[PDB]
Amino acid sequence: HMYAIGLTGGIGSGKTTVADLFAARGASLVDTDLIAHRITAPAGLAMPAIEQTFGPAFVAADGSLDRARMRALIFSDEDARRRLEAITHPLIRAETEREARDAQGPYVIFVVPLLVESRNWKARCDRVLVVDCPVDTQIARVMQRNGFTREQVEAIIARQATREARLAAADDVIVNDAATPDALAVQVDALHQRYLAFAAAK
Amino acid sequence: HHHHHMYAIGLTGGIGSGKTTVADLFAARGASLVDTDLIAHRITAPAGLAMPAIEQTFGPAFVAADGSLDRARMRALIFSDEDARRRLEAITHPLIRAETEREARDAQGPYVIFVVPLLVESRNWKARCDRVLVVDCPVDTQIARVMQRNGFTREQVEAIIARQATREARLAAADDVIVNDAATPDALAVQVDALHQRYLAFAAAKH
Ligand SMILES: Nc1ncnc2c1ncn2[C@@H]1O[C@H](COP(=O)(O)OP(=O)(O)O)[C@@H](O)[C@H]1O
Ligand SMILES: Nc1ncnc2c1ncn2[C@@H]1O[C@H](COP(=O)(O)OP(=O)(O)O)[C@@H](O)[C@H]1O
Repeated sequence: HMYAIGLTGGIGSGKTTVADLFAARGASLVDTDLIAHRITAPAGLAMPAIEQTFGPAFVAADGSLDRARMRALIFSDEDARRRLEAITHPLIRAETEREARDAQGPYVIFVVPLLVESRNWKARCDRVLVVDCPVDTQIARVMQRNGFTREQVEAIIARQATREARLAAADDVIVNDAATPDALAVQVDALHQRYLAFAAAK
Repeated sequence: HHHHHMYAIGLTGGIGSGKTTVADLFAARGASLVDTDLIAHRITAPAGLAMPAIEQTFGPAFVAADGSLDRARMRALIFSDEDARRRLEAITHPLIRAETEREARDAQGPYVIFVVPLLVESRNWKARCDRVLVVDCPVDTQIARVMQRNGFTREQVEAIIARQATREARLAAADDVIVNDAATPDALAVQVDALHQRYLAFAAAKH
């Protein structure tokens, strides 16, 4: 068993920021969001199924997913959300095992936005690391980064687990609410070490 | 590595109905076959993509000495414990779904046939296919064939048949049907020739 850490956290909480720090220290990163984008890019592994299931309406002229039109439809119709996720999730799952098999570091970190929401991911990981922060900080950061409105972010936040549920399912926690990310490194240093020890013991 | 608007046929049918037999005929005519059972075997063979998860979730008890799945011990346990069924299938099904897409992407033929035993029993497969082809036959013929070709008793086959969709349900979900109930498979080719042609047209009209 390659030692596996699930890194999760709500939208805008800091998963990417924390993940990078662990990568700089030699952890092997498998970002399920990068995979989700590539499998729906031009020539992506998920596109045949998506065209078939949704129609050429949702395939843009470059072959990729029309992320806009879809962005709307799965918000509008949560029968459609489940229909898309039923295509993408198994593929993401699969690409994850495949990247994990090839990973060269002493342990792996799977960056998984909807980790605790899913039964399968908790079982797949040796530990869960939650990057936590207040909901209003999530909102401000995601408005700033992606240009959305409150309502748009609030809508994603509502489709995700509460802070309390996330914190309850954690083995490890990094509260990322400082004005600045410079102090995160101290926390990541210590977790890295503990992770090396965990892995070595298994 | 590519091909826009790949045409896909789901080939299904109950145990012993003739999926393999019909599939082979289509392959001989240049259809690209993706057998989801071969994939299920491969991902649980030695070095298979599913084995880490299976050892982790179930223990080395169910990993045979060559690294593969102890298909026997498991065969029992998922029948014995339908909490275990769901736990194994949750590992294997997504990986099967994924390998299917990957084999379909690389397929060289004018259309692809997915051989999927439990096709209509699943919402996702119907939507994934342009058409469903059911290979149909009477239950007693399924039973005789599976007794002959795997050695089982009536009871054993009847037990699998009970876990699968009824004929009526399968026929209701079909676009195409081949009734495979003759003493012999020689006459199937005539039906496959015609379907092959109709499939070339369907695929062409999608391009
Ligand atoms: N501690 C922090 N102080 C200020 N900005 C931060 C901090 N942590 C993250 N950010 C920024 O806010 C956003 C948080 O997003 P990110 O790290 O991508 O989180 P996630 O990947 O969970 O959505 C990014 O634009 C990032 O640069
Ligand atoms: N029309 C037929 N006449 C005689 N034997 C048949 C006929 N169709 C299939 N068989 C045999 O009966 C069994 C049916 O199996 P197969 O085509 O593998 O169905 P499936 O793949 O659905 O089990 C096989 O042993 C096959 O050789």
